[PDB]
Amino acid sequence: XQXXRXPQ
Repeated sequence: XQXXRXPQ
């Protein structure tokens, strides 16, 4: 959900 690490 953050930083482009789409799953986080």
